[PDB]
Amino acid sequence: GMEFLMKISHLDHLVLTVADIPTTTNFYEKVLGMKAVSFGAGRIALEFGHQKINLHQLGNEFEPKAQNVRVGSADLCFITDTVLSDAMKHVEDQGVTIMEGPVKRTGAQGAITSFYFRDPDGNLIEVSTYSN
Amino acid sequence: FLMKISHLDHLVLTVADIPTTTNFYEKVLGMKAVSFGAGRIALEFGHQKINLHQLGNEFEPKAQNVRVGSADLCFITDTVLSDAMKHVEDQGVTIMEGPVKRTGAQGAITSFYFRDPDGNLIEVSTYS
Ligand SMILES: [Ca+2]
Ligand SMILES: [Ca+2]
Repeated sequence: GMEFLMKISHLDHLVLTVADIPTTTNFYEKVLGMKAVSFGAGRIALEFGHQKINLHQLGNEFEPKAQNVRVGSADLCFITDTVLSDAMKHVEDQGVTIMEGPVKRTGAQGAITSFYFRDPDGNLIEVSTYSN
Repeated sequence: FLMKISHLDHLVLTVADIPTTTNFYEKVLGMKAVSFGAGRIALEFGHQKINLHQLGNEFEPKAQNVRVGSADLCFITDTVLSDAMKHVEDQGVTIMEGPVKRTGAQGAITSFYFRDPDGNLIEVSTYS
């Protein structure tokens, strides 16, 4: 053909490299209500909606991988359909410190309201809604 | 109360050079670079985006250990994979392997792999 238009639909998954898989899995299940799943040859992922995060253990990663794997190097913003104030209470109840929020920020689709906190490796997590 | 996440809205990539990165994702992955906020830059696709930070620039808050080349991303395309692979190859980007059978969030996928300018690993895939 001629003039093919390259187009991406969405991000299906990403790989986080973490200090300790069991710590990370427990954290995301309890704090973000994600589902830990086992797939392939004893691999672990966390499901949210219809996408997922694959976990690699630092020092035991699979190839190929990021050129420079690094714990605590991710900065992710997730949309929740729950009432944000209830989500924030839920996160705090799990013994997590809210760094900042609720505050107006920018999302892919326009204005969002967000709050922020750290995961066990120091990854920055932003939980957000498009709801007023 | 039942905590639950719908989807990922965006993530921040820390890169050596924003202009190099922009040119790559626009040409190779057909993304649109847009400005927002106070001189911030993002790459748009579907209903998501990737925010760019240049290593060394002051920003807060951010990842505890920002690192260029530390991301490992799988994108779905609705194009025929062989067309997408020809496109990428034609932009002068080395294909590492593909097409190969892999696992996506919602079942089996077919993929190919390459790296971006900083070494981030990029998997482009289809469910078809
Ligand atoms: Ca953000
Ligand atoms: Ca993958």
